[PDB]
Amino acid sequence: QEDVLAKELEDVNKWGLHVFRIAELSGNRPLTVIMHTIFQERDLLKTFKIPVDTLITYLMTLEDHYHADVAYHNNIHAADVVQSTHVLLSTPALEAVFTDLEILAAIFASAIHDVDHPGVSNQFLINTNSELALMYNDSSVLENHHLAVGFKLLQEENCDIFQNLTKKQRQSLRKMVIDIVLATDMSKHMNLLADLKTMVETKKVTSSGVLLLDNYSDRIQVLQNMVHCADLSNPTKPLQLYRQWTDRIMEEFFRQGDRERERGMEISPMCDKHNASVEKSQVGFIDYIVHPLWETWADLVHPDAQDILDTLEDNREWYQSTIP
Ligand SMILES: CCn1c(=O)c2c(c3ccc(C)nc31)O[C@@](C)(CCO)C[C@H]2C=C(C)C
Ligand SMILES: [Mg+2]
Ligand SMILES: [Zn+2]
Repeated sequence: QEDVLAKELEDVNKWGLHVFRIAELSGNRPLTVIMHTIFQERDLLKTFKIPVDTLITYLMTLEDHYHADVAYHNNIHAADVVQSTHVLLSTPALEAVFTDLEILAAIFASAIHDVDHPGVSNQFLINTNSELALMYNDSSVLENHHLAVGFKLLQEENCDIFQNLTKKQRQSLRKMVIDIVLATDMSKHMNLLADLKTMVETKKVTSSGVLLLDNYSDRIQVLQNMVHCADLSNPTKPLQLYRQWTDRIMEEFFRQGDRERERGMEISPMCDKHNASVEKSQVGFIDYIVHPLWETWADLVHPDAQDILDTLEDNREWYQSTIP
């Protein structure tokens, strides 16, 4: 069985790795095994002197703090975003662009970006006067919490995977991870996309064709939209993967809508299981969010992402075709 798992983990560089099998094959440890595999693939343990037992211990603690009883925002989603970010980092148009520390930041940020998600939206947490919303003053409530939890777990026993980074290295990594995870809040998406469009329109490259990033502002914005793309990459995956993601997000949305209905609150969009159009919501999701973003990212790394954009447009047509 580890033989099969080890074979499925050979695909870790491929879009459309079957992350759900890896979840089953790994005993519901997709985040640990995929993270461990990717760190070995990128030689990160050696570059940053990460003891392997420390890495495993942190990853398993971190994975434990995703909710097994939340349908979408769980450790499988975390593993999938880690692995999608890992592929996006390897695109030819970005070769030698980012430092090891920046690569570490983006992969780490992807691993922690939804930890301890309770399965309800920011607006729900605000409207129900939750402790989370009270702590974080209604601003990117979930995303601030994911960060706090992700960094806090580094202090548990034998969990500081960054123990051998220099002081300046940790400082920079910490700031970069915060900037990246706060960018996963959808309230930031329009401004993020506008900057990405502006960068594409004014795009600069080097002699060897690779993207040229002069300054922190441009470098972090690319890493922010990269992880954001990976977060919104479900409709770009092979359809049998996409559809299982759609099942999971809709079940989590419906359960929030049930709570909203129990409390006499207005039901959030797409959360009313008695008035839901799964298919229409996926088409609108693609048309108004995912395709605008992925089309702009494809422009940035053209033509590296042509196949991923083709898949997204095929999946959009397929969900559209299923509207009665
Ligand atoms: C049902 C359609 N749908 C969404 O509406 C949303 C998705 C999402 C993810 C996967 C699939 C398949 N569908 C999704 O992800 C979010 C929650 C992840 C990042 O916060 C973005 C949320 C989008 C909003 C609220 C405009
Ligand atoms: Mg999130
Ligand atoms: Zn997410």
